[PDB]
Amino acid sequence: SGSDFLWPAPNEEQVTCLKMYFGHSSFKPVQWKVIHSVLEERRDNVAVMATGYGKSLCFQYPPVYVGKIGLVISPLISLMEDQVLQLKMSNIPACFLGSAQSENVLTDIKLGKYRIVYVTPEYCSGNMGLLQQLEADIGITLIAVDEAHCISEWGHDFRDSFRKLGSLKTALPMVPIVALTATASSSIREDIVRCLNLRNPQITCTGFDRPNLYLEVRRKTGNILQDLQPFLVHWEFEGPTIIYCPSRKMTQQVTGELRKLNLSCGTYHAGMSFSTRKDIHHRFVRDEIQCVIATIGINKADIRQVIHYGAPKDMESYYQEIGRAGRDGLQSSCHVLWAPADINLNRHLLTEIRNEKFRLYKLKMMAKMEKYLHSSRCRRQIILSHFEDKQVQKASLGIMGTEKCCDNCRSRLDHC
Ligand SMILES: Cc1ccc(CC(=O)N2CC[C@H](NC(=O)CCn3c(=O)[nH]c4ccccc43)[C@H](C(=O)N[C@H](CC3CCCCC3)C(=O)N(C)C)C2)c(F)c1
Ligand SMILES: [Zn+2]
Repeated sequence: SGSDFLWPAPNEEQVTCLKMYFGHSSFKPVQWKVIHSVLEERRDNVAVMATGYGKSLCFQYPPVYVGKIGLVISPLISLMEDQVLQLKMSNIPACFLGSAQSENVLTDIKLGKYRIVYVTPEYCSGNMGLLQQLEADIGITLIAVDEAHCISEWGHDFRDSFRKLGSLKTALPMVPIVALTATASSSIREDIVRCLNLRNPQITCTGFDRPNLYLEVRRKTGNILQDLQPFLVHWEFEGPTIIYCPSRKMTQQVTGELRKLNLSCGTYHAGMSFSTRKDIHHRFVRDEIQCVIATIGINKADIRQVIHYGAPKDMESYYQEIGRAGRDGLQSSCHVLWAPADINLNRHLLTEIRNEKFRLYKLKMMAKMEKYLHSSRCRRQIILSHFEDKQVQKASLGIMGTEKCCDNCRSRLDHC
């Protein structure tokens, strides 16, 4: 599935380059997001990959595709040497530039015969003029900064050699920087953005299996209150709850039905003003309202229940929307209530799209969402297979296959 579930769609030359130089058949969603932002928007990136794997493609692919140069700053010397070896095994010219390197290799770099150049932060801070000449003559596709959290003095593994990296954006303001890390700390990420002088960067955070989230899919009965009664205990939810609806009309229907039971809840849609949405968010965090019925950023630490009333839009929005739950690490649940006649499964609503690539993309996303909803397989396995590479999937242990994972694992443990 090279360009199946990705928008903008990777063109056929890009898929060819991927298959031929990296041996992969498709881009993972976050990989394509980073690569496309770098290639088309020249935009800085802060990329958190929780498990640590799956970040090599993000900074190796763009300079190979465009045929220019890519700089990789890292302190992990043995890893950089192994990656140089692996790249040269794939007919990708790459080298680990340092102080003890021949001027033959240096002029080869200046002539643009190396696709990827690995350097230490010390050497990088010691030779900014070389980097500027490389940008002027060849053109630097991106500058990757691995272990970027080391630039934060507030973190555990601060390295002084990262400090001077603050000058990069000063000397090459048009060259995008891709700062990669494995920590999800918001303050660490703010420090990375600040010290690297990044300009409105795209921030991605992926690589989780979220063991504290239980997944389940149920069919609608047609009656809103009958559908939502199992989530209630005068009447109230078991905890702070978000209900995602596909439209504002269904949002209002659900809100009125819940308020028939004197439930403390509030609506959250784009048709309201900024102040009203901020007030609803503040009252949700303060627990004055127990439930938010929304059509989509709701940031709250102790969300115990997410309910999609209706089939979600696609796997990406569903991913982002159930990710809001259980941020405190405590047990939470994510239920989808769906029916084949739901709006987000209506292909007739796509017949008017003019861009044929976009029409195919919408059809593919709709079909994949329906196949997830109808599947008897492990929901978490489906999500991780769609979003993460195999190495990230295998790093997940302790949740998949247990009765706290999803409804299908639970049914396969119970009598069949
Ligand atoms: C089994 C399973 C179920 C669900 C998920 C998804 C998931 O757990 N998250 C939680 C972590 C992260 N969200 C956030 O950073 C927002 C804030 N935030 C939150 O709401 N909870 C958080 C917890 C920790 C840190 C920040 C949090 C995930 C997410 O959408 N990233 C996207 C990247 C993008 C998503 C589409 C495909 C391409 C790439 C992102 O970075 N954007 C800026 C959009 C979703 C999963 F990973 C595994
Ligand atoms: Zn499962």
